Amino acid sequence: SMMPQWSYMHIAGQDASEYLSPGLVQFARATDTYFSLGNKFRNPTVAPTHDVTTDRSQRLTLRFVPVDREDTAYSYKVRFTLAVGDNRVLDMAS
Amino acid sequence: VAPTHDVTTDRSQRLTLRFVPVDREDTAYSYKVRFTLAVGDNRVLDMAS
Amino acid sequence: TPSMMPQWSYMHIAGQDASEYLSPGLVQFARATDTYFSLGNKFRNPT
Amino acid sequence: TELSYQLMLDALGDRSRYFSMWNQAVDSYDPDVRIIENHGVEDEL
Amino acid sequence: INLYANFFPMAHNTASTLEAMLRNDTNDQSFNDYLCAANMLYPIPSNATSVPISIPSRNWAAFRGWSFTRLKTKETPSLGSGFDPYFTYSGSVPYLDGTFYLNHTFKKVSIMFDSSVSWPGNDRLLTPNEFEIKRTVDGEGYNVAQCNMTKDWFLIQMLSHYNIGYQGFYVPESYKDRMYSFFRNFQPMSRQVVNTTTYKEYQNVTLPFQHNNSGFVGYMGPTMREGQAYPANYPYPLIGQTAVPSLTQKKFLCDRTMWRIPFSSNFMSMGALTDLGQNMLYANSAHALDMTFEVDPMDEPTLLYVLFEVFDVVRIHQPHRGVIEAVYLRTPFSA
Amino acid sequence: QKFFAIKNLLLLPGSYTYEWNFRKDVNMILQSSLGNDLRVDGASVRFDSINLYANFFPMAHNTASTLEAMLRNDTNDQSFNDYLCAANMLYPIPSNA
Amino acid sequence: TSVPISIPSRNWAAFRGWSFTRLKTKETPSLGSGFDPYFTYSGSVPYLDGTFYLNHTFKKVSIMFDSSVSWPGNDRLLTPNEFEIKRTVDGEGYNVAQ
Amino acid sequence: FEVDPMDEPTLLYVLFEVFDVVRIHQPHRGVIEAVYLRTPFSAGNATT
Amino acid sequence: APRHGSRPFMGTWNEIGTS
Amino acid sequence: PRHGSRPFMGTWNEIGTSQLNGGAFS
Amino acid sequence: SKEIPTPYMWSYQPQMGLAAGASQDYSSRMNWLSAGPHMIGRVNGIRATRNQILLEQAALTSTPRSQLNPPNWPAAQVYQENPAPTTVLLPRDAEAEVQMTNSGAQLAGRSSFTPRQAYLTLQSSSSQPRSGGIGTLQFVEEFVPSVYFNPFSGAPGLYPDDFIPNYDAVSESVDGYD
Amino acid sequence: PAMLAALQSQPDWAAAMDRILALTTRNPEAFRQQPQANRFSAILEAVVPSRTNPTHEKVLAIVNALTESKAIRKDEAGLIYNALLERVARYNSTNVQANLDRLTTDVREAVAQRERFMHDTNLGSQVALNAFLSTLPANVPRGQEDYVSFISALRLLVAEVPQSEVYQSGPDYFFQTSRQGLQTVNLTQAFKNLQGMWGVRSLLTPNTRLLLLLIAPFTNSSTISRDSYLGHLITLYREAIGQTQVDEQTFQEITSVSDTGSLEATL
Repeated sequence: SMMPQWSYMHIAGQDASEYLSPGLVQFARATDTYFSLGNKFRNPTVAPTHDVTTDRSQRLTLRFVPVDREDTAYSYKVRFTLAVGDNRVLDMAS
Repeated sequence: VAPTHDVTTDRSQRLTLRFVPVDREDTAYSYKVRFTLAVGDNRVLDMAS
Repeated sequence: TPSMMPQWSYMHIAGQDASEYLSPGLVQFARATDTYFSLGNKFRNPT
Repeated sequence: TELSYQLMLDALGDRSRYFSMWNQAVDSYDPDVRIIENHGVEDEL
Repeated sequence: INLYANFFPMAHNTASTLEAMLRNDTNDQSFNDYLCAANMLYPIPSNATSVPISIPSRNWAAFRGWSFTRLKTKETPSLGSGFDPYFTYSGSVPYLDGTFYLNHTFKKVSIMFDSSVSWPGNDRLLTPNEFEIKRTVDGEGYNVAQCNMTKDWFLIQMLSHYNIGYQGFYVPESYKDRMYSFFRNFQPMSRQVVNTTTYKEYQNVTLPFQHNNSGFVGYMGPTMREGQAYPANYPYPLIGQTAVPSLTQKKFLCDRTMWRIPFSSNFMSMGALTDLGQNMLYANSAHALDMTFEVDPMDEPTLLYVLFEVFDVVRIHQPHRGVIEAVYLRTPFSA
Repeated sequence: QKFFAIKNLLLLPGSYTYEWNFRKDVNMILQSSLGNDLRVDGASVRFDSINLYANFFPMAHNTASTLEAMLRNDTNDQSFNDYLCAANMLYPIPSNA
Repeated sequence: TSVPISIPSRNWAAFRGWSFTRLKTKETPSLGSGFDPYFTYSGSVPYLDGTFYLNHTFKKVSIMFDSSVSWPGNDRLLTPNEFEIKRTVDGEGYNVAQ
Repeated sequence: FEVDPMDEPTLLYVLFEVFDVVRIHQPHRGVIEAVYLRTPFSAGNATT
Repeated sequence: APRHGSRPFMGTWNEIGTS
Repeated sequence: PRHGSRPFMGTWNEIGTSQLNGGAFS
Repeated sequence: SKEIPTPYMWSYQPQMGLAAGASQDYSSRMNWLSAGPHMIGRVNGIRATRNQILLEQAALTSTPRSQLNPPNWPAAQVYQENPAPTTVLLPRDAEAEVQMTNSGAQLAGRSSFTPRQAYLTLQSSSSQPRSGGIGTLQFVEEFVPSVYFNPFSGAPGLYPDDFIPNYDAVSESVDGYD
Repeated sequence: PAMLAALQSQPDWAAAMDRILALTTRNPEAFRQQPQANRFSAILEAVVPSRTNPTHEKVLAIVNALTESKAIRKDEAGLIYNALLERVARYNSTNVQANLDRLTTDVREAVAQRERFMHDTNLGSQVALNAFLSTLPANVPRGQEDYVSFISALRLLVAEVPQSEVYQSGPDYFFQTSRQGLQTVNLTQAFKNLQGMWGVRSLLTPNTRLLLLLIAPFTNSSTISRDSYLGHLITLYREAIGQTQVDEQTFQEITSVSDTGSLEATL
């Protein structure tokens, strides 16, 4: 048409509350309780691409072989070298 | 409280209107029907029901 | 930097929520990036 | 810090499940064993 | 075969104002199929693996990841001409019922773009090129769960469904473990059997020879009491003072679901449209995709099923009071 | 990792020595449904190897750098708390006491 | 089946229209230089003789601009996405005389 | 496209219709000098 | 234009009812 | 069956410090 | 280097309204190596006239901007849809109906009960105007064929760097993962 | 580049002893009501303030400056910051801990030159041009001395169009841009083909024509007379610019009334 496809099929355009005619949005926010219309209009959800991912190399799973370790009759104590890369934030919960 | 008025048909509308096939076609392994699903002026129909 | 805040507010046992004792920047990088790599369970609130 | 875990696995999260991996697996005593509700050997035949 | 439709006694004055506002054109409707799919069927021979597949150069403007599985051919119709004479099996058609029960057969899947770059790749994974699924024997250490999945699966699978994973492998919270999803399935399992080449007598006594329950029970067959009474030959006793040695195994049934491989740069899902779907070099030019699955052999030739998940929206516009003009779209695979 | 100061600690870039001690005590690790002392009989435990994995969030460096710079300050620093913190001490009770 | 084709972004300044037809590779020489050894058919060559005889094996044709817009587009067909040539597997009425 | 299977290998034949035109001019009494063109697809060459 | 239609037919709690 | 019921201009747990049940802490 | 250059055509993405890629005129060009300096002096010059036409129709049709292919067109330079106020003739007197139905017995299978009737002229356009991406009938208006009167003659910086298809003008970087 | 360091760290004391004392305006009855734990953890602050350690902050006030002018790239201010901190965490002293302070409270103030750098483009527009004009021939061309008026219109153009108008020296030949977009790159060492017609009354390759069309707007009665070609053309180019403005508004009007259409009976 005269609109970009996604903004027309509503893949990356505004959400329902914005592109609807004000009359329709008012009616729907009204007629929610018994004749809702919330399932008939798409709300396009777009994941923010920039500033959340990196082209450059990165790892997701890391293997840290023990550096040193003592073996006792009842304890196996291991010493690692937890190395975290530059601009790499590790959450120990993982 | 519920809305006083302006949401209720006051004349003879029909809940659960019924339609029956205006055209039929049967093959050895299929059944073909088509209804003249007439919503009717001054109304609004949801096909979820 | 051995500091002298009144212990009970520099361990925020009874200090301020994690919206005033955090720099505005980190507040906005931890409220706009919640549903990926959440930070909320990192800091505390005093309650 | 062993207990805590077996407490914070509660609260923030459910318990009756299982997640192999972190060997999660509540330890439980089938209710009708500790409190024998001995209602009877339904049998008439 | 009659319709039946329950209208809504909607007073008329306020119909003719919800039917003349739903008939302008900036306010039109717009449904999207929930399972945005481009499903394809890829046959596999009687006993074979490594079903390769290639796609001609095309766009990926809004691709949102794959979704694959395996289905036996006996339980899949031709999809056309209705009556399919070769379709003779009626039990819970996986292609349609949604029940899938072959997800422990996959071995490893590779994705190549242009015939040159792996796609998860960039090193964002362990073993770089080969989203590995299981990984049998060979475990220099990677099998993840007391099971046999591979720790950097179970980080693409979990982190794709219940966005968990990179910040603390929880137990998926409920309202995100709905039947047809992961955790409500990976049911790890494991056993132990007489490691033949170690116990010295793994005499392999074939099923028709085992004499156990001597004969209080049946003979080779659900028949009566022929018996005699000796100890037996059951299974090598692997749980007791003399237990013969052993060797384990481990399987991972993930029935009632499908493997998902999201297109996002990081496998976590932020929005319905991936963080990488609108990436320029996936929407600004054509590319060819070459990808190769790998499944362990199974008799009775099977079939492979794959979803190229893609937006499938539809707008509806109707200005003329008795007409509807529908518009369709599939961003990947518009044909 | 179950220790509340390390449970969810967000480690910034750098090199960190990380070490721990693992039990071989049979009774302390295994379980029973009969209540016998496994150490009295056999059922020992050996360790063949121990490794470590950590999954790094592939966050954009243009944001990771700012986050790291902004987490070094005095104010914006982690502070952790276990679910149940206390000073559990047992008090002996003589038989029939 | 289903041979796909793709032309990288070009400008169709004075494009006039399409035309297609099926040939047998055995019956067509690899054009470019005479005496290509892997051409061993001495009969009429449909490629350069107008002797086309495979035009009834074409079922569906789909023309897409930018891989996201069908050329005829709006509605100018009984199936918006594609032109159809052979509708023989099944029919709801879209065939021509016998 | 989608076409019926054929036992021997085939080869599709597309006929992208073009504007293949020619112009000829003979200024110096014994020189044939022509400029070619094919609008939608061409092998033309850039300016000097 | 001697009026406004608005739209308040929404149950009613008091002088209210929307969103 | 009828409910109505009152008390709803929001809630307080005022700030300068935050909410009750604890979040995490026996 | 050159000067009568051969305009750089602009590609389209029917997806996000913004344009996509760019490249010299791949196909439409003459073949003059079979020509002598009597029409190779006129092809050179027909192309120059083409360049001048492109320049004029660019400066006369485009809406002066600062970035060749903007990453998100503002909400005031993108052709908006201004439909006409829709007027529904509310087909009854609500008061009249309710009144009679309560009274008498009318179950009521213009109007006869009362001659009252009023339109309900609404608004039709939208609440918040569209922001991002232009339609085709705006692409052929904004991104006129671009003429690059000199090649990549400069430092990396100054270089139409909205031409390379794999550009992410948001971060001034070439995308990857290919 | 400092309050961006203030608004990236450092979550006052006057504002604290203005509230505990209840000397505010809007809601004086604010601090009184808090739990008697907070009111005893904010009274012992504005009664004996606790010291601070500002290094990090103003060091972060320097990084946010470098990466905004252009040294340390945006993605490296996690190595630069640690390196600066550790250097200033070694040799620190009232020596350095002050030498910073000056640097951080001067770099955000000595930004006027930077502003000037982008307000007369005296970085690559006039320094480059007033270099290129020194590579021109002697300033005494043979034919005419309308030369100087043109060469001055060039400087005025470069000085009154800050948009980018960069003047590269892309090797032996200095070339004028019309915008960072650069779709009017005209070669300025290739108008030593105007040291021909500088004084007369089809030899202009459009490159020269491009320069003429580029500056023309900024010429009035300067390049003047019927100094041939160079005279008129400039006047004709200005006339065409006016007509182009006319046609631009006309075409927008004719496409707002409502396909080539207007493009035909406009061009």
